[PDB]
Order: sequence, then structure tokens, then C-alpha cells
Amino acid sequence: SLKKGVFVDDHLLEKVLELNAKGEKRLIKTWSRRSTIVPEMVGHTIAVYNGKQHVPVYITENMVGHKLGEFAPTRTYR
Amino acid sequence: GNKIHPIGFRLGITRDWESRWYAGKKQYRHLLLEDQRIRGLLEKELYSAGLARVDIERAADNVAVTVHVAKPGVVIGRGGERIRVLREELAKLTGKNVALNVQEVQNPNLSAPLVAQRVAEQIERRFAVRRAIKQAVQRVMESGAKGAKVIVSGRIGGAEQARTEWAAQGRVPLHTLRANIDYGFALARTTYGVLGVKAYIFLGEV
Amino acid sequence: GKGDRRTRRGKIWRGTYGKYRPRK
Amino acid sequence: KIRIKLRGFDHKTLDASAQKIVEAARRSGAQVSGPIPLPTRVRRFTVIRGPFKHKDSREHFELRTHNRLVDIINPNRKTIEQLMTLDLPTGVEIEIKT
Amino acid sequence: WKLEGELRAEVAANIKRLMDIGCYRGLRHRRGLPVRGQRTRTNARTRKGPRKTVAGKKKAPR
Amino acid sequence: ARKALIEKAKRTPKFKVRAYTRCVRCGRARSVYRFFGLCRICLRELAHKGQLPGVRKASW
Amino acid sequence: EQYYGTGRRKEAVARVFLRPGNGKVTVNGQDFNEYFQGLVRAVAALEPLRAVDALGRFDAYITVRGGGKSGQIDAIKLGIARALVQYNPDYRAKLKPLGFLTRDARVVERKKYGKHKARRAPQYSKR
Amino acid sequence: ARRRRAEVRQLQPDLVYGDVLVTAFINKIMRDGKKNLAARIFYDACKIIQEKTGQEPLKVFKQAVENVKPRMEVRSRRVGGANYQVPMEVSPRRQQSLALRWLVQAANQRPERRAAVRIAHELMDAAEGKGGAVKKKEDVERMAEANRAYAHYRW
RNA sequence: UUUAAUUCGAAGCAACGCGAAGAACCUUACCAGGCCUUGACAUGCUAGGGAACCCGGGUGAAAGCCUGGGGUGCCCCGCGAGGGGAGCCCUAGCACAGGUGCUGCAUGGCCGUCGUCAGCUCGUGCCGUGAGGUGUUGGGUUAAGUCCCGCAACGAGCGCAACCCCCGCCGUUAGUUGCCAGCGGUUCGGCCGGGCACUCUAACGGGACUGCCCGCGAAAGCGGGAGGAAGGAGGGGACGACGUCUGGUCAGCAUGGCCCUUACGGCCUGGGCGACACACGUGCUACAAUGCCCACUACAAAGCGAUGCCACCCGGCAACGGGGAGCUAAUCGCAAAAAGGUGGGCCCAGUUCGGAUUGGGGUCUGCAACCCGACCCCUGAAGCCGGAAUCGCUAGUAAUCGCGGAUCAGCCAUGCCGCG
Ligand SMILES: [Mg+2]
Ligand SMILES: [Mg+2]
Ligand SMILES: [Mg+2]
Ligand SMILES: [Mg+2]
Ligand SMILES: [Mg+2]
Ligand SMILES: [Mg+2]
Ligand SMILES: [Mg+2]
Ligand SMILES: [Mg+2]
Ligand SMILES: [Mg+2]
Ligand SMILES: [Mg+2]
Ligand SMILES: [Mg+2]
Ligand SMILES: [Mg+2]
Repeated sequence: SLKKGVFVDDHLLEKVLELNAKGEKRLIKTWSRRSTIVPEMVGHTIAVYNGKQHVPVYITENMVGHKLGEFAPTRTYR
Repeated sequence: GNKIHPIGFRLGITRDWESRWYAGKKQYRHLLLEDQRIRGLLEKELYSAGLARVDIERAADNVAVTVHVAKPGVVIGRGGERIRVLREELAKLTGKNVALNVQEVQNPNLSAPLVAQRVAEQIERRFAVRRAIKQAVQRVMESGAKGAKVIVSGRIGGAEQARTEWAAQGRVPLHTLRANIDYGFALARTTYGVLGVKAYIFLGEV
Repeated sequence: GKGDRRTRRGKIWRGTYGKYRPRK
Repeated sequence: KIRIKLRGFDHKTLDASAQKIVEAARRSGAQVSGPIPLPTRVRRFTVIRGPFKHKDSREHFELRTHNRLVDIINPNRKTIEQLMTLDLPTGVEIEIKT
Repeated sequence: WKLEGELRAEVAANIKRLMDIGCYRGLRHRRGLPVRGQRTRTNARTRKGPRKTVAGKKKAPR
Repeated sequence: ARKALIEKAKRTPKFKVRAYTRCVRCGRARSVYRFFGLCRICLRELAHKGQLPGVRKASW
Repeated sequence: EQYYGTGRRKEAVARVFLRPGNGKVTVNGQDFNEYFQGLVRAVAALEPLRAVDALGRFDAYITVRGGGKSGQIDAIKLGIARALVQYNPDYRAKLKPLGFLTRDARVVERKKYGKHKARRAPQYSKR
Repeated sequence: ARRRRAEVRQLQPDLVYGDVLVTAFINKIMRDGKKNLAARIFYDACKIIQEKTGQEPLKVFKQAVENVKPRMEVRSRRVGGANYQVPMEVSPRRQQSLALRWLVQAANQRPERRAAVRIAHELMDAAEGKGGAVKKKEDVERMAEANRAYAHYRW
């Protein structure tokens, strides 16, 4: 856990934040598993790469402190 | 997997470093690197000269390189044009100014590296190995060695089955640490791959 | 023992310092 | 009053320099605190003999940095003259403090 | 502070909360395995019971 | 992947972390001693020739 | 006035000075039983004094460095014998029948590669 | 081993009673080279032999040791198919060694919680001809005798 | 087994904490997807431009693709127009590079291993039709084909041993940053004078040889004794015969041959090598009272460090953070050594044993700790000494206790190599 900054990537932050100049679609492919989920980004379906494919994760207030990777298993069945 | 490097085994005792400089932790890295691009360049350019050693001293961050050759004629040139470029080549590749001295290997038949190189060169040119070997050892001993050994690795005569033809005369007391066993190792690159050649010359005690 | 971080010995062992092995 | 510190990998040629830089310094008429042997720092390198597979069997190397101390305790100009000009170093490093 | 039962309560809640949209950490809990990055190929016997020896393997016959 | 990896090791890039030791004759990336700039094979090979100045078989 | 023995044992070095007196004994400026406090074996230090009667007849100023108390104890046992054989050579025909003038070459043996610690070999399996 | 008889280690005498036999026993009490603890355990224990009798610990000690030494033991010897536990003499040295080890081994089976008491009482019991050390020793002569039939292989 | 991938190799001893002395990205050889092609790298030829260099603009996850600018030192026609010019850099074309793709029965080099076992040979002589034998079968003795005796053999070589390093006793040289015995002074720590004596440091030497004594023996040797710090090879290293194993390694490197050429080459972002129903090897921590906790108090050695070791303050329960000396380091630092000793607490309990697992809240490294880092601070699993079996060790050894290092930003090190 970081603690000065919240290490979210800007290519993600911008495609997100320009998008709340009056709310739009969601064809928002990203690769930055690395990036923390940010307040009010609730509503954006994000397509987080898992090594193979981009897996659309529906975002929500109960999950803000969590990185985006956390909701995209990289490995299949255990 | 055995027999340690008869040079490595001596070093402090009996046989000396091929590079004698000092450098601290911050420096060794870079001078060693130089040493190596130095030896490497001279190793191929002075092939025809039959070079045995490339000793390297280093003082007021300035570099003297003694090249112990059998054929100073070849490193020099007619009136020294070749050694000109050689002194300039080193300088090109080192950002520095490098003394390059020659030194005739007095008897090349007691230079393990040369004896080894000669046999390797002979093999590269389709000579019979067993004979080449046996002769090399006669040459060494004739030149007053107390003992000599020569070993050609494998794929002699081009065979599928790799081998190892050895041949020796006199004492070669490898365990004896006061001995002064020069050791030498050249490749034969061939149509059929590599053979390695080891020569051991035993020269005397204490 | 040495596996209890919250003690002298498990701190020594782990090579660390805290409330249970203070830096001098 | 002048400290000259000598480092070297070869202890035979370190000692040979220390003695030299003293022989000449007493000959300038300076009093010299005889070459003092400071402890050796040793650098081990422990290396697997084989290129591939053989984690037991392995070979130890060391790089022993030797050290010698020399004080010339009351120094002339004639004394500075010999040193900052009349040298003999091959694989030895001297450095000068005051 | 709280404390027996009104603590148990809190823990479970945290974990069930972790099923959410399902973090990796949230599977794992569902799946019985360890959470904190641990090796499952050899251990994890605390988070699985003792050993369920479902086996069968030797070599090639002829 | 080797010749171009001994090359990409020399260029020094985004993020200081991505740089790594890499032996100076061998391209080897593992067991390179930072004092010599050499792989543990490289270092043995040279050590024995008396081309690492100062370096000796140790024994105690 | 002052008699000396150097005592060594197992990386311990004992500078030992013998004077005559009441019987007192100092190790690094501390009383002998404050320094060696609670170590059943400490008394062994003075065993060469008892070997010539002469226990209380001496005062000893001892400095000790390196090792651990028990090596230091042993080193002191050697200093003390060396010291007093110094000032009376005949304290030797009756001091050598016991080991007191021997050094004790026994030293930690070197850790060896492939072993876990000099001899203790790695566990071997086969299967 | 194969070449020679092997030299028996001369132990340094005891610092109190001056007995080599006490340092043996101490060396059996000793665990992980913690000899201080050991000798500290043996001496406490000697003081417990005071508090619970006006006898010298050394005398009583030496008496326990004498009652735990065995006379004979079954020593395993092999025919070549089935195996016979054969009865035979015990060396002086072996006796001492067996005696001290059992003593210690026996003492630590005991239910009291401090070691020094365990070693004292077990010493007391053994000098009184009956501890757990003495059963071991008895068991061992009752293992010979139970096998006196095979005493014609005495190796 | 699984997976998109869980790169690859090692396979009884002699594969399995092994290559790996450091996998989040890098590494990295694998997977996915996005990109590049005379190429990330080399040697050289042709040609319009450009010819060093350096800066932002779009589009991107990044590579990349597209972009627009600052702006020619140099050889030289020269007082200039203008104009030759070599480095050097981009565009296209030509040769070529690149391949951790295959083969360790095509190889070199290096290594393992039998085995530090006591062997393996040769020259001449002699024996035998010959392969071959003797020598080197025998008796004694040794750690040893070590030595003695004997003998159709007399010698020699590779091995053994010795010559090399460490440790143990002492001497000479040297006296600072190391030491402090006797002084003198003193803000106590050798702090100042002094001094190098002792300790050290480290370089050169001496010293052990069955030399001396007793016994046995034909001898070599053996048993014992004395002296000596040390004996009977003083204790450890380094050191590995002729050969064996179609041993290991084409993935360290080199290398013959085979194969790939807008891809089997090259760049990136992300994933993976960390998967888990199982099985095995090596370890660590344990099950406790010879113990456990807390306080206090000691006694090491070998290493490491000037973009690093960090004293000492302060804040913080703390990881750590702010300050901030000293140290090119026998100077200053990492550094607390732990077990030990002294106090006190626990009172036989799944416990004040044990610290797994899990929840939270913090710290630090780094572009970034979701997969996957370590550390700190507030749940308490199994485990009551382990079946068949099986390992290590003969003395400062085992056992136990800590310390340091390489790699390394950090670290999954409980590993390794060392130190006591
Ligand atoms: Mg606990
Ligand atoms: Mg191992
Ligand atoms: Mg790195
Ligand atoms: Mg140890
Ligand atoms: Mg193994
Ligand atoms: Mg392969
Ligand atoms: Mg092979
Ligand atoms: Mg293979
Ligand atoms: Mg094979
Ligand atoms: Mg792995
Ligand atoms: Mg239970
Ligand atoms: Mg219990």
C-alpha cells in the first residue's frame, strides 16, 4: 500500500474524467490493473486486461480502495 | 571434471599475474573491461606474430602493454608502420594513451601457449594429429624442458566419435606447486567443429 | 518462539525492530 | 605530519615501495614513522566450479587489498621535492593526507 | 472497543463485503484457499483441512 | 533472445529499476558480481589465467 | 614487582600480571566474581595457583579481550601459569604434569562448502 | 572403529568435589552444550540431597551409580535368517556409561517439574536400590537370564 | 495436475533451497494482445536528401506511427560569391545481421562422479609361439605402490607425500587510526602528555625430525617416556592419477551440422514462470519448565559501506519520517551479538507452549506491490515428540546460540558461502 498519492495512471484518469463533462458511453479498454478505483467513477464499465482479454468490470462505491486488477482473475479455474 | 588450471594453481607462488594493477571497488570494473578489450583486439590482430602473453601494467592511470611475441618482425612492420596503427588502434578503443611494447619470446618451444597454438594451426590444416602431437613434444624437450605434455581434444581426423589423443615426455608434476609448468591452450576451428589443445611445459623447480 | 514476531526473539530472528525489540 | 597511505594487492611490492618511500625521506633528513602494517581487507568470491549444475563443489577466490601506513613527521621542501617527483609505482596506489 | 461477537460480526461482514463484485481476495475466500499470495502447490493445509489424498500416478509401462 | 538482450541491457530506459547487471563477456544476466562486471563463469575463467589482478585461489 | 604471562585460548587473549598480596583478582577492572559471575567454571582460572600452594600469596591484574567468558577463563588459566613460571622456573616441574603450560590449539573449525557447517553434511535422500 | 581400540576421553575433574565421575554425569545432564545449566542443575540437586538427608551428595551419588550398573546385558548377535538376543558381561566403562545415562534418562521421566529435584530424588531412589534407573538395569539382567539358554555364543 | 502460458534444463547415489549469488515491470527464454522491419547489434557497397546535436505536437497501454521546430563546429576554393568536405544521423536498394529454435551420441571448454580411493603406467632386462607376465605375486609396516625385507629384475613416470595458504608456540622488523604496563596530568573510558613494553596488526623468520630415552623387531616401524606451545601426518584448507560413466551443460561461452527470414528475428503494454485434488526431496518454527516472557547486565569473530554505512536529536506504541554529525573508513557507521548472568513473571494447562490463518490500520522500496514485496501495530490453526523406514556427525566434531557477506531498488533468504 502506497500513502502519498494513489498511483492511478493518467491515461485512465483522463479518459474517465473528461467523460464526466456530462456523462457518455463506456468502450474504455485499459491495461492498468495497476490503477486504484476512484470515487464517483461508479457507473463506468471498465474493460481491464487480464493477460488474454479485456474483462468488463462494473464499478461501484463499495469498491474504491481496490485496484482494478483485483476484479479480473488472471488464472482460470483452481 | 578435474585438474585445476596449472596457472591458477600457482599465481602467488611459482607463476605471476598477466595483469598487475591496483584499483579500488569503484574502478576495477572499468580497468578490467579495458584490459579485456585490449587483450581481445591484440589476440586476433597479432595472431600471425604468435603471441604468448599480453601483460598489462598500469600506473598514473596510464597503460603499458607488453606483448610477448615470437615474431616481433610481424608486429613491428618494415620500419614500424604496423606497430604504428597498433598503437593507434588501442588508443582508438581506449579513450587513453597506451604504450605497446614488444618482447621476443626467447625460446618459442618453451612457450606452452605457442607450442599449443602451433599444434592447433597444424590440425586446422589437416595434419595428422598423433604425429603433430608427438613432434611438438620432441621439440619442447629438445629445447631443454624437464618435461612436456600435449593433449588434443576430440574429433581428430574428423571422426563422429570425439576422442582425446594425449602424449608426453619427462616429468609433469601438476600437484607440485614449486614446479613452473607453463600451460597453454588454443582452439582448432575446423569444418568439423572445434578441437582444443593443451600443452604443459615443465621448466624447473624452486 | 522465533516465529512469534510480537516477541524479543522473533524480532532478533526476523532481523527487525519494533515495540517488541526497540532500536537500543 | 605527512601521512602517506599505500594500498596494494601484492604485499611484496607494497613493502618494497613503503621501504623505498622511507629510505628516501630519511635521505631528505625527515624523521619517518617506520612503515606500519595496517590490517588487510579481504574480498572473498565463492563461485560454483561448474557452469551448469553443481551447487556443492565450488571454488573460493580472494582479493586481498593490503595497506601500509607511512608518516614523515617533520618534512622539508627537499623532502616534498623527492616525493612529488621521484616515483616507482606499478600495481600500487599511494594517496597523501596531512 | 468492540469486542466479542460484535467483533466476530465485523470480521464476517468484512469478508462477505469482499465477495462484492469479487476481488481475487474475494474468490479465495469463496474457494477455501489462502488470501495473502501464498504457495498452494505444497502447503495451505491451514486453509484446507488435512490432506484429501486423491492420487494415482507412476510412470510409462513398455 | 540473446544478442539483442545484451544490447537492450546497455541502453538505460524508463524507470531506473528496469536496468540490470549483465556480464561483460558472457551476456549472462545471472551471477554477475558487481565488483568485476563478470558472470561467475567468466570470473573463474579469467581468475585462473591471472587476468583478474590481485585475485587468488583462497584457502584457510 | 610485576610478573607477566600472555594467555590465549580459542580467540581469547589474556594479558596477565602477577603481584604479591592479600589474594585479590581483577579482570577488566572488575572483581573476578563480578566479571565471571554465575559461571560455575570460572574457578578453573586460578587452578594453577592452587598447584603450587601459592593461591592467596598473589594479587593478579588481568585484562582479557575476545572470545567468550569460558575461553577467557581458559586463556587466564594459561597466562596465570605462564606468569608464575616466569618468576620461579621450578614452578614448572610441578606445573607441566597438569596441562597448565599447554596452549590449547582447539579452535572453531572452518565451515566447508557442501557441508552445512564443517562436517554436518546435508541430508541425503536417494528416493 | 577398524584400525584401533580408540582412546577413551579423560574428562576434566569436577570443580567442587574434584570427581571425574561428576563431570561425566553432568555431561549427560547437558543439552546443546548448555553446561552451565547442567552443572547448576547437578549442584542444586546436591543441595536437595542435604535438605532431605544429612548425607554427602557425593557418597549417595556414588551409591546410585553403583546400583544402576548392570552385570550383564543381552547384546544382539545374528545367525543368518533369525536373530538371537545373546547374554554377556558388561565392561567396567560401559557400565559407568549405562548407569549415568539411565540415571539421567530415568530422572527426566519423573513427574516433578524442576530438573534439580528430579535428579535428586532419582539419585536418592537409586541409592536406595529402586528408582526407574534401577528398573532399567533390572530389566536388562532380566533380559539376560530370560535368555541364559543362548549364553553359548558369548562374543 | 491445471493453465492462454504456468518458458527451459537437472532424474538413484552423483536431479529435486540444483543452473537461479535475488522472477512485481526489467529479468524472461513462455502467453495474449499492440507494434518493427537492413532491423536492438556488426562489417561494407550505391544514391536524391539529411548530413553531429537538441526541443516540444498529435495518436496511443506502451512501443510505435504521424509531426513541427531550434540549427552545421569540420577538412576547405576564400578577402567573399559560392563551393568542394570528412565524421556523424535519418530514407530507399544491396550484401548481411538476428535466432535462449534442434542435436551434450557431431564438439571444445568447464563441472559431477567412482575417489583423496591407492592406484595407473613406462624404459631396458628377463619369461611366454602369443595375448600377456615379471617389475607392481610374498613377509612385515603405513593414511598411502609409505617404508622395510625379500625376489629376474634394475630403474623411472602419473599419482601418495613434500614444496603453497589458515590455525596453534616464539623471535626480528614496524608503533597509527591499534595497545596502555609503569609515570604526570584528567571534563573517566587512553581523554592529554608520554611509551611500544604487553595485546594487536602484518611481513619476514625460527620451531617437530620418532631428533633424544626405554622396551619389542632382522629392518621399516610399533608401545611407552621425557622434554616442548605443539608430536608421531599437531588441527584444518588448497590440491583429484590412467581412466569410468555414450554422466552434465549447444540456455554462460565457444563450436560442426540441421533449421527460421513482414519471423522461430526485434519493441512494447499486460499476464505467466507464484496456478493446487494430490505425491516426494531439502529446510525452518515447534509441541515446551534443562522451558517461555519481561527488565537489566555482559563476553566474539569474520565482513561490509562516501548517492553508501549512518552516530545523535526529535516525532511517532512502532515500521519509519523529519533533522543531522562522523567516515575516501585498525579513525566513523552498520553493531544489538545471541545463547550466558542477575531480577522478576508463568505453574503443567493446547497454556504467558506454538505463531499457522484471517481481519483491520500503518511504514518503506519502486513508474507501479491486484495477480505477487518486505516490515510495523491491535485473530491464536495444527502440533502433547511422530508408522514402515530413514539421515548427519569421531572433538572444538555433533548439538545449540547468534553475526556477516555475495546477488540486491526492494524481497518472498527459513537458501548459499563464511564468522565466531
Ligand atoms: Mg508466544
Ligand atoms: Mg544444497
Ligand atoms: Mg532489478
Ligand atoms: Mg559453529
Ligand atoms: Mg543431491
Ligand atoms: Mg534445450
Ligand atoms: Mg557427454
Ligand atoms: Mg539431457
Ligand atoms: Mg547422454
Ligand atoms: Mg520457479
Ligand atoms: Mg489438537
Ligand atoms: Mg503439555
